[PDB]
Amino acid sequence: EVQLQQSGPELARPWASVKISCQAFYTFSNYGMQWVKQSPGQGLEWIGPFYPGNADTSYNQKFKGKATLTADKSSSTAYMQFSSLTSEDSAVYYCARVVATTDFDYWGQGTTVTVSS
Amino acid sequence: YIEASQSPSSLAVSVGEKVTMSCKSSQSLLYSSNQKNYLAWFQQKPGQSPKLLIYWASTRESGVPDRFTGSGSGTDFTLTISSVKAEDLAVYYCQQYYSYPYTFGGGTKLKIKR
Amino acid sequence: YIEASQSPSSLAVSVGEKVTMSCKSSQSLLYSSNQKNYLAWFQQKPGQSPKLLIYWASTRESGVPDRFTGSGSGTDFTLTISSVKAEDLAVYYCQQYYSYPYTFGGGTKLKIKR
Amino acid sequence: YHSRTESSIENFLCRAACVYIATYASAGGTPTERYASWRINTRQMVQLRRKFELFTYLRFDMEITFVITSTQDPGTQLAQDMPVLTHQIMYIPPGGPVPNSATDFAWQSSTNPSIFWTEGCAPARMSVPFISIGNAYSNFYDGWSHFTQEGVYGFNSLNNMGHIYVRHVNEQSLGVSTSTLRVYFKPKHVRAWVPRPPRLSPYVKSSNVNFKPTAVTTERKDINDVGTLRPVGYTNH
Repeated sequence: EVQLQQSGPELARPWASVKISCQAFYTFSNYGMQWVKQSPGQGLEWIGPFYPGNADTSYNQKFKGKATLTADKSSSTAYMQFSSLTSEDSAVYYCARVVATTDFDYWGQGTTVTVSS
Repeated sequence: YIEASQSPSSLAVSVGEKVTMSCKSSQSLLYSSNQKNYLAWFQQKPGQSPKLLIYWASTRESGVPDRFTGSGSGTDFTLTISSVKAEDLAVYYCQQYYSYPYTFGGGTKLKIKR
Repeated sequence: YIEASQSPSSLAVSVGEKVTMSCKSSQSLLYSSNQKNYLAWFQQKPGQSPKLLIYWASTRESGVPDRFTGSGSGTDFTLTISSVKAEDLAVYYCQQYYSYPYTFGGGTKLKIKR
Repeated sequence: YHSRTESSIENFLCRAACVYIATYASAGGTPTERYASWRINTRQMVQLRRKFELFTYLRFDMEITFVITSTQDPGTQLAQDMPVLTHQIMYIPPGGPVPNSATDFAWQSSTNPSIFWTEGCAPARMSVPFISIGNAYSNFYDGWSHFTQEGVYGFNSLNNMGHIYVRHVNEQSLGVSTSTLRVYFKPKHVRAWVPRPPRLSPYVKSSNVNFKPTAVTTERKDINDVGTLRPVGYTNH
């Protein structure tokens, strides 16, 4: 029942870097952090997992070569960088956390990245 | 752990008035080799998925209206909207993606004054 | 990529009638060494964050009411609710966490029949 | 670089196998029920056949052990006290007289070695040498019996081994005494030639090599489909 927050929704512009942070309330040993894509037209699509205590970062083939991920375990803040930003990528980005190797227990709060060109 | 503090309260102003907000970070968020500020201002519609406004604090996200302008260098980080709207109700965070962990902000409700 | 197909349509039944649903997976979801089924049935309130009902298809999540019972072994995966409610409106997915990627389901709206 | 001594022909083909189980009565009845007969061959037990038909030619000695177990028979006029049961086992070489009934004259022929065995002792054993006209037994023979290119196909007369016939020596006046025979067969001093590919289709006939077409192997999902897979875990992160 632990809460979960993020950087927040900001109105951005096309081709302007938008980093979506995510707070933490746990440790950083063999656990996982990731996100999804909440768009009614496109349904739900993952974007990439981050693994504290494992030093593994992966991206989807739909955004490979476009998006990058970084995080600081000590600072308790995880980045999800994005490049060549479009206008239809707007979604309610949910921060998913897993304290297990294979599960989905706690979900995020919600942040919007809609832009206007 | 590295966190950041948003304004003490919400905007709590009238509709149609430009709003200025700041995000106080607890540590430096500039990487001197690349001169990049790793922080973004977020926005979450209640009940839906969140979505940020501007990333890198100097590059507005594509598709975002020209009303939002993010600024702030070093530890401080600000944002300005020249036209606040009643249909933009959300929770404003200032999330950082500099290093582990990717901590969120503090929250900012768009309340009612009318 | 490994995905799974939910029922062709929504429940579309009356309130207070037990509902049975199935999730057709495109590949085996049982690891014979551990006899574990890596799939869960999810639930997302419109506008808020999602939340599953039962994980491993045999262990109901703590805090979940006794109305939801997940079953299904191997590729098939089912779920049953002995009392459908009008305040449980959400989108039902059957997400799998077996291997990369962690693909979601298909969606299931709780529509109106009254 | 470990040992290969277990894969040799001797250690591969010298395992005793049960090749016949029969029963016979000790009193009145149909005459064919009062003795047990078996023609020695290796083509009726499929498990032993698949082992001998890896080679084209074989040369070995036979060791045959008989396990005989008798019991009383329900009915009227049961025997209150019987002394002991004695059994006669006769090996008929190729071309020797063969009984057509119990209590026949062929049972007393001087050319047929016989064993008289009493209940309670160790099982009876005999050993037959390589008894043939040629220089080897042949599992596969491509040819005919007569030179007219007609007759029985696939039959060779150079690999006859004889017959085994078992009966009750005693004459029983009170009651019937059913008995059961098991035959254990073993090759010794085995020599094999010209190896062959092992069979794929199931056997259909003991005399023929007839078969049904069978798939060369078991089906697979795809050409690049490796066997199954593993889920994500602590090692795979």
